[PDB]
Amino acid sequence: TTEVVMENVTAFWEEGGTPVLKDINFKIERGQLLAVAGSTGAGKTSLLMMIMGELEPSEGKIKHSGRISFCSQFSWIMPGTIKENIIFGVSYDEYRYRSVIKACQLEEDISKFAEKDNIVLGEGGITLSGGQRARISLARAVYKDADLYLLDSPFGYLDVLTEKEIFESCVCKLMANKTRILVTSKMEHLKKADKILILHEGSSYFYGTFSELQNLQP
Ligand SMILES: Cc1cn([C@H]2C[C@H](O)[C@@H](COP(=O)(O)OP(=O)(O)OP(=O)(O)O)O2)c(=O)[nH]c1=O
Ligand SMILES: [Mg+2]
Repeated sequence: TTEVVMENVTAFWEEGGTPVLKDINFKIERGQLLAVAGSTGAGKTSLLMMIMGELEPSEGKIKHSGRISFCSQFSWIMPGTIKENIIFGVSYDEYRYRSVIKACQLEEDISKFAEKDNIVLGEGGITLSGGQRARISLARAVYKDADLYLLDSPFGYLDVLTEKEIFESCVCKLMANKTRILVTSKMEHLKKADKILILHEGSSYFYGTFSELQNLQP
């Protein structure tokens, strides 16, 4: 019933360096949303890396099981069509694909190309905007079938309202039944999350709910 657990986790990127994560604690039940916030260098991406097994803890316990889909904070494209970039070697299903591109507002973009979903990216032709590349990268991660979705600041280059709309249509509605960790700073995302973890220089600045944090004000 619990999907991801960290208990008293401390970790280092360099032996004898300073810890990148210090005494971190959280729990996510199946289907819940954890928001992970904090300033640059706080350890948010490192926390995701530990879940993906690229960073081993020096102290503490970690629990998680199953396939992971990871959306990097650095959007990327490979040579191929926009459809191929989103499916990215996963089996194709029209309904699933269309649901994702609609939730990511990409249907609007794609409808304007004569080649539609067969427009070729990453081969010197179309030069995508930063917001387009971010929404394609998010769609790629969301299309993949996984037990756990790790979305590392996926709303790069998007204006406030577009970010809000895609957070609601993709992360909250399309992915409503999925276990999600979303690295984000935005107030509405923290308010909608089941739990919030705010990191500061590796430490747990706050862990709880948005309501609990409100109760602390005053
Ligand atoms: C991800 C990563 C971080 N680090 C170091 C860099 C930092 O000193 C520290 C924490 O880095 P990050 O985990 O990358 O911090 P962040 O993701 O919260 O920052 P941002 O909002 O800008 O994305 O770990 C490594 O040494 N190797 C790595 O692969
Ligand atoms: Mg990061």
